[PDB]
Amino acid sequence: MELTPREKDKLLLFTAALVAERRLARGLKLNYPESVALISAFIMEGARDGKSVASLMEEGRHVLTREQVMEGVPEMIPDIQVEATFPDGSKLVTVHNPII
Amino acid sequence: MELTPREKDKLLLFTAALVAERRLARGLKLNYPESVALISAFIMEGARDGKSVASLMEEGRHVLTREQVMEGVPEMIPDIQVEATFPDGSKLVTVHNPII
Amino acid sequence: MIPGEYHVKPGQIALNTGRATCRVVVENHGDRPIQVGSHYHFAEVNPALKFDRQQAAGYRLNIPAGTAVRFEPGQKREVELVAFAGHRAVFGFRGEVMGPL
Amino acid sequence: SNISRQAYADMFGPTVGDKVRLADTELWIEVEDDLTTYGEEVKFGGGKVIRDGMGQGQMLAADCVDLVLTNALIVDHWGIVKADIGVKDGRIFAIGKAGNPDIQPNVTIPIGAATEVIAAEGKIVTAGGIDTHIHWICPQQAEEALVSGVTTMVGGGTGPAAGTHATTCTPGPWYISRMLQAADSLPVNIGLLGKGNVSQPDALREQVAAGVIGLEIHEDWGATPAAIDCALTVADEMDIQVALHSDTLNESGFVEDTLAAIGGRTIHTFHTEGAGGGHAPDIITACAHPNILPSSTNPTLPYTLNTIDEHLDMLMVCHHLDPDIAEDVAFAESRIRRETIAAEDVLHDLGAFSLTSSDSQAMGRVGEVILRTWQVAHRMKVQRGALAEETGDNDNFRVKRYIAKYTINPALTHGIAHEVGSIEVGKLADLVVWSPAFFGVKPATVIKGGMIAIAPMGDINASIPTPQPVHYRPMFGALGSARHHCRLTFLSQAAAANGVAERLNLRSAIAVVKGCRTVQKADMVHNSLQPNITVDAQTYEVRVDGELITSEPADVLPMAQRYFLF
Amino acid sequence: SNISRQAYADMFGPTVGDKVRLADTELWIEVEDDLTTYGEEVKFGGGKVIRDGMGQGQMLAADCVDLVLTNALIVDHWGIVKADIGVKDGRIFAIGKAGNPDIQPNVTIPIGAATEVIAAEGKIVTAGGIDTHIHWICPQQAEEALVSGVTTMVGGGTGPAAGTHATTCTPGPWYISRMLQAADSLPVNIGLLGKGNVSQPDALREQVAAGVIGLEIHEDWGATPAAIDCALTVADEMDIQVALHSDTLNESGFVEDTLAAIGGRTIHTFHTEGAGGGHAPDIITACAHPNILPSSTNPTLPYTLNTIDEHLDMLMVCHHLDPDIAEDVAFAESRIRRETIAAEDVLHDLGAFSLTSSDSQAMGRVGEVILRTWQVAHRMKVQRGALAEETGDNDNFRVKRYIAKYTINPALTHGIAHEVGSIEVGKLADLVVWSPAFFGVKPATVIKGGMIAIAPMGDINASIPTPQPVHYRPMFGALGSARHHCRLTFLSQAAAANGVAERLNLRSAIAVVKGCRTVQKADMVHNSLQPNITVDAQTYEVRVDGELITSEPADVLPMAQRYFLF
Amino acid sequence: SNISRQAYADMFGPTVGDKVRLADTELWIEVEDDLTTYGEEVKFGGGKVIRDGMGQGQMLAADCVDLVLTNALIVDHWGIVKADIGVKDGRIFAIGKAGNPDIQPNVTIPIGAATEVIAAEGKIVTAGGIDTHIHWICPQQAEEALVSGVTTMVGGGTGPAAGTHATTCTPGPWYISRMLQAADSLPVNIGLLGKGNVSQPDALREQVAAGVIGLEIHEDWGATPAAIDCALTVADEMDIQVALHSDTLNESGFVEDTLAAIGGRTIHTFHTEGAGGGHAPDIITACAHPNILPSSTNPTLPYTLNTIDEHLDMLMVCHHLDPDIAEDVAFAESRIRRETIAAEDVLHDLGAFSLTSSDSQAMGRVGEVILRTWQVAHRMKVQRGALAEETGDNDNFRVKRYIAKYTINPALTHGIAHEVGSIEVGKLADLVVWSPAFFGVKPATVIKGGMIAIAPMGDINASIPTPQPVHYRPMFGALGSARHHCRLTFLSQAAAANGVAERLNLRSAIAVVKGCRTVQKADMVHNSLQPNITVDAQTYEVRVDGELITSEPADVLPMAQRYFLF
Repeated sequence: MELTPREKDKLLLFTAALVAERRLARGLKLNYPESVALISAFIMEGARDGKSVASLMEEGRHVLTREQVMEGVPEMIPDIQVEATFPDGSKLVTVHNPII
Repeated sequence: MELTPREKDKLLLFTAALVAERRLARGLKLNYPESVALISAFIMEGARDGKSVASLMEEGRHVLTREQVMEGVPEMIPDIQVEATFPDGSKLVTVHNPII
Repeated sequence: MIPGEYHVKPGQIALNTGRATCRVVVENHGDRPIQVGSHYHFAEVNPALKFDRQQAAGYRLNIPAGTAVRFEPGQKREVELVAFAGHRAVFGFRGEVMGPL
Repeated sequence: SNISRQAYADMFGPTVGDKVRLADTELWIEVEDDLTTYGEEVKFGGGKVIRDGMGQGQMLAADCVDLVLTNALIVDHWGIVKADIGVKDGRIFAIGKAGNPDIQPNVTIPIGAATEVIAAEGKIVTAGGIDTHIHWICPQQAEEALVSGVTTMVGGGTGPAAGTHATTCTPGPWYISRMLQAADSLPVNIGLLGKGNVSQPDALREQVAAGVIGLEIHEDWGATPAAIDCALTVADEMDIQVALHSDTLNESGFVEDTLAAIGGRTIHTFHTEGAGGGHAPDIITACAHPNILPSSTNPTLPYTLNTIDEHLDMLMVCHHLDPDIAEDVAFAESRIRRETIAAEDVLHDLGAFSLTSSDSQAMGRVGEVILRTWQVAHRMKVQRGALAEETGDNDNFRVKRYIAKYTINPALTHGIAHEVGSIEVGKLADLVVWSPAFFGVKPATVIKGGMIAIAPMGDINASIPTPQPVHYRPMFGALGSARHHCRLTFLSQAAAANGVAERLNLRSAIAVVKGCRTVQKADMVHNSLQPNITVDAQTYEVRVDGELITSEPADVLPMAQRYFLF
Repeated sequence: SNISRQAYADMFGPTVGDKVRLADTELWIEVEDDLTTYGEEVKFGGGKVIRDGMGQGQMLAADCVDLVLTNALIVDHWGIVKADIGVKDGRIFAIGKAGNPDIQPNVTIPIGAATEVIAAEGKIVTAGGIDTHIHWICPQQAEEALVSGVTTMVGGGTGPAAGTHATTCTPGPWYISRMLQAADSLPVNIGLLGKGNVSQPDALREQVAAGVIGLEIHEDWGATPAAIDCALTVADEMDIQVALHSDTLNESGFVEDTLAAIGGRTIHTFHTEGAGGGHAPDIITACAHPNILPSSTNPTLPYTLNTIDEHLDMLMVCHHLDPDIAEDVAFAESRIRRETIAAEDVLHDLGAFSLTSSDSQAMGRVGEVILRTWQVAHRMKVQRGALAEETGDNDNFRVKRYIAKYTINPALTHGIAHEVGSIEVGKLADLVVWSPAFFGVKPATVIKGGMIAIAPMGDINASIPTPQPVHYRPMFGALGSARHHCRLTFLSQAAAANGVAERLNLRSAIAVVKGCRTVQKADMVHNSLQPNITVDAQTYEVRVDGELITSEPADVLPMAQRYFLF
Repeated sequence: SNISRQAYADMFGPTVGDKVRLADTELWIEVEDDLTTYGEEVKFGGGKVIRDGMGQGQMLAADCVDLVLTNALIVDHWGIVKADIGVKDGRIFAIGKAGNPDIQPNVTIPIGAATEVIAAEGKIVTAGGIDTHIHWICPQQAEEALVSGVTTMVGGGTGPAAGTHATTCTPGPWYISRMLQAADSLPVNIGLLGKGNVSQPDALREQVAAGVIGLEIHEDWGATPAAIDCALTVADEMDIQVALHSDTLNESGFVEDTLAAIGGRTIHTFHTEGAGGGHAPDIITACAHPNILPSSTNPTLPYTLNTIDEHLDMLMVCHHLDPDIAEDVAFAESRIRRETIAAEDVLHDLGAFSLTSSDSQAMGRVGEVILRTWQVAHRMKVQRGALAEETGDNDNFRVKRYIAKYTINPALTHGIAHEVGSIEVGKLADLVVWSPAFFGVKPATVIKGGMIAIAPMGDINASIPTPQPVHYRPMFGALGSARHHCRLTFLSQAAAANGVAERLNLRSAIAVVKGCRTVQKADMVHNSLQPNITVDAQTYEVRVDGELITSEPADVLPMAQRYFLF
């Protein structure tokens, strides 16, 4: 595989997201780290799929709603950023006010 | 649990495989690291099940086909090797030309 | 498209050109197999291999570097040798020369 | 006897005339020369050539090399040849034919009992990369960079502080001393840059005397003509380099005023295209001057479909700008221009831009300098075809032109070329072994000072080092005292004389910079073009000799999704 | 010109009169003062104030600070004010107005070319915490503690051995020497405690001469009146501190006998509430004496619904007790009393208990000292309202009272207040930057000795340091020699005189303890109450002046599930 | 008073006559002796024995031990007894009865204020393992090995280079110096082997003078009679050991010729069975000679159902052989013989093979030396029953015979037995604490030089060290300077005299090897059998005195799937 440090670091993000994904499934209101991990993981898979940065900057705001997260959480996340390998190399996706 | 370094290292392989497994499910053509992780994880579970080294050296060549992976990927993997605890201790499984 | 693929031009490579060679018939009189390397001083191989050791003095196998010739018990075969170069000083092996020649 | 070419390549790697594809790109190299004597190649393994009295001699340690890289395919600015590489005393001893002079002909690299062996047959060997635009935002960058193939890092910073987030300045004597001490812990060669934004010379001299090998003039600290002139005056007297990030705001003047302040004195212009900073919108015109050594930062290399979309927000965070403050966002579309981004790629292919760097974590990606340089080369071959300098049916010249951008040129620019930058005898043995299929993406072996510092490693408890999971892990060359002995801390001639190394009790080997003032555009290997370039103030179009310079955005690139897990 | 208050706060942070909520608690602070001159605030970034000739001067390094924390909201025992913080030589230089005296008014903290910048606008800055009850069960505790905001750790141990599992004693000269050497590798200030349980003075003197800054009397090693008197005699002559864990079993006598043995001599009583150890069931009555400096361990802070259920088994494992041995379990309900646990919270709010600590991995959580202290403050405001000392409509006084518990007071108690404990000029620059929304939970920046030692860091290969995944990673201040230069190893005056540092070849900066014998309850900042407290032998009820002291168990707490992944 | 045996075992561990099962194997040990005085056992914890004036004395540090392991069940080549272990100055002080001479009878190990305590009641304590066949392919091997219970590692290499992949040779002065420096960073005792494949003595002498404690003759570098004789001549004059990997190819002669070249001189034969290398197919006959010290590598231990299937490809990768080259694969079935693999297990049970090793990452598993040795013992008891030397209804003798294989014997073979290898007074305190249920699989505590270097550790932030997740983490004994003080770098007498340690500026404690030439088969503890063994050239059958030696392949083994997550 020859995993570089950055690839191993993203495995931490992926795994953190597996935790959030399962809790949301049980019908829990996600907390701060769970929300960030869940939305971040979403974007990475979007890039793997070949979606453009522009599309993800939009879609990332429709992963979780204000009623699916704990109080105060939406305001604790003015934005979310994550990079991934798109078909045209690594790119940065910035999602402003992801939770509404 | 008393996890040793080797057990914790294999958790990285397992997790890398969870990523590939999900992408394959979406119908994506797997890349180099995804392919290696997926086939490797398969073999480890085979050992946990009690399958013999000889059986796995064969079965490991039928996990992914040339049409399920990106171009060039089959040639980037002349073989795959991974060790696991079989009922008779740790053993090495070498799968030659796993993707055909 | 194959990542890192070679595009080797067709043809052949002539090895150890311009050097003295000689053919020798060798027979394994031992009960166990014997494998000889490309750069090993032939005149000092396993004593179980019977051949004209005198002729093979200062020679090695005329085969591509890194390869070998195997002799199963009782096997007999003719091999081609090529003379050592450089200082033509043999050191080591069975310690029969340990010097120039 | 005789052996077919194919079988020969499978055993010892390609030879004269054979071509090799670089990773999954369209770039092909052709072996220009082979220094071996057919039939006399050295190989290691059970029953192979390198054995006592055969391929190994009887000489003492002083008469043989410490390490030999057998059957290597060297790719350097000077040639693409096949040869054995000899390493002695942590430095490159020779490039030739290895073996035992006792029985083999033409041996120039003697192998004895004191010789270790690295099998490079079928691999490409290159010099370690040199990134001259590092922001020391975190120590983890060194490993990331080392894994990618970069063995020397030049820049500055004190950690995750605002100043370092935006600039590469290691502010003052105290922080400089602190970072020099911290450098002994990193497995890469290091040289620091101080804050050159001051109009009082003594404030700069102290920093140089403290240990920095250069000064950065950054607009965030005020890139005024007064500061620029001050930094260049001190640089001229202390033989250190100046790196510039000009006045994007045109607050003190336009590009022509900055150029006027420079006054034909040597200077390295950072991210000359402008996206990363510089007079809007024509800082790119700097590459036309003889005293300017221009480089690019990697996020704009090469021009792709998502380049623009990504930059808008990246800029803000880096330079501490406020998206609500009109004036802070107004200079976004002024700094991010599709026009210059597209042109930059071509200017690189033409040799107008001589260096590539990262600009680590401040509008740049530390582990992608080599990767992106090759992606540019690929996209340029695809769009423009063979270079006017190409000979034969290969991309050999284009490969030499581009490899020089992150190797020898960065070294010449910062006065360290006497120590690193290329595979030449006498230089430190910072080498990288690549498998052709992973060239520029994931290294097989990274050698620092003659010791492997990092490499992919499988199951530690396995019966062999190949079983999964295989990922990059630190090796002996990156351990304590062995590390100190295999890395270099570059100091300014003044710092070296002042005894800074002894006072701070530095443990690593020391190297001194020199020749920073004398280098000029014409010295940049394969990248000395001084084009008559202009930029339209309104349309931002870039023109050379009146002709329009531009390129198309890539939708898919090589060395991307086929290699990375994320 | 003019700017609205809201826009002003968004740019430079809150000013006089503005209130800020602490994390997700009910505690609100109000800016008491602002040291700036409106319109003259320094800000860093592209086109901002801190630039040559503007907010940055022409002075030499000796005439300006090395680091400046701009627009910080300081929260310390002495005040809650807005100011710039200047750091020079690894120590706090000044708290005032930063800038360039050449063009700005009232500059007390000069910024020059040698000055690094940390943007603190909108952040809360505090002194690093000090935990005086560490069991060195594992080296990993230092990082965990540093990440939470604690920069100094006092305790003892040799690793995961039975003795250290239960006590904080570093037994004898050999282990003391070994741990002092091992301390150079840790990114926190450290001071060791030796085993004070002996009735032969010379056995204690050796340990103090070996390097310990205190001695712990623990019942597991026999907390007899003879041992107590012995330790206090040596402490009195060597100016070191004594930490007590009294005789829970009442084997040698009751609490009044232990107090009698102490004989009005200065002593720090560990986990004074008793759950963690001490005369059953009235060790809590110790807080009424002038010579007693009482602290709490964190598992009982604050009283919640699950507190009791959890303790029963935690106690056993820590002290190597046997659940099958009747006598070993009999003293469970004797050591775990709902009555004292509830009272402890109130006694803290009243200033009867002066310190909070962890008791790391031995009935305590190393990364939760700060977090739990604030949870107590929250629960007390909720249940008891404003303190009699409050002024205005804020919790400013309660905030100063509680922050002192894990900062200045622990420092006064162990004779290290001259070096750390608060944001005061001359003290080591151990600071923690907090975002108001994560105050007391997850720090934005942790500074040690003037260098960032740890902070949250995103994708190392990203174009900026903000992309996910963001988690805590070691910085330059925690690297090799830079670390040594930014941390302190506290020695006893005797050890310092004996040349212990030179003999063990310690690499870090050395500090000496002093004033351990002269401190008394009245010296504890904002926590000097000596209540007339009694405990009912039968019912365990705690009473002060006859009135019943108690509180209700919390079902949900702030700084909990909203911030943690697990 | 009186206490039942069962209750007694539950409190202080088993006593004389009680038996204990080793992990999940069929091996049972029986306590042969108990050095305690019933009713006077020392125990630590709240209200226990080790307290001032009781089980703890008033003596000064010089008159008591630094560490005491209470109620330990010692399993060593000399006995299986119950006792307290005293550790002083990093070395084993005594094996006896610990306590306070003031009030207790028969105290030989005094406990005072300077004494730390490790509770070993119910645990098995053994000496740290010694692996004499390490390939330094990566630094991560040290941790893996330490976690398994091996505290000393002998071998060579420079990292992931071809030479080290196949051999354990640290080629020449430069690499030797580099590895000696890098060794200070590893938490295990280390000694290096140089490349002994040369026919010029001075080339070997330089290496020995450089610091190696042995020389390896490997067929990959040419194991010719000339080289063998040369290495043995130098070994004889410099008192260092020679490790052999003979000529599998029979290129220079057969096994009898190699034996002839050895000329009755002391030599350690690596993987004597042959699978890992050696004259095909009879290298195993070497174990019949008095001057031969034979060892096994672990992949062939013990003979199981998957042993053969796995070896075919493992061999290729290790020795850089080509599966397409007929001659390279031809010697596969010649090196991998079911016949010798099955016999090796029996020869171990008989004491014909005296050592077990790994052959780390080159046809061996670094973390499985101890684990596999016990699996062999289990399989041999199952197949052959009690040994002729057994007494009583236990496997005590078989346990002593097998533990000696990876402890005292490897130490005698390499001239380091004066420092490590067994639990004897005066030797370095390298001990491993095991819970009977995890014996040989996962250690409870690993002690190096008197300090815990690694142990399982739970949640760092937990209230106790037991909560999940529990996994192995580095402790204080593995930290910076404490590490240096607790580990040994073994040098050759020549290197020590030359001042190599001072020149390379080695920080760890130095030990010198001696007695490598004088050891012979008869000195191997419990493994001195010199059998009249023969191997059939055609059928490969192994015979001793004409009788056929063989065993059956195991389908399931203990210490496997019940303990490992993967």
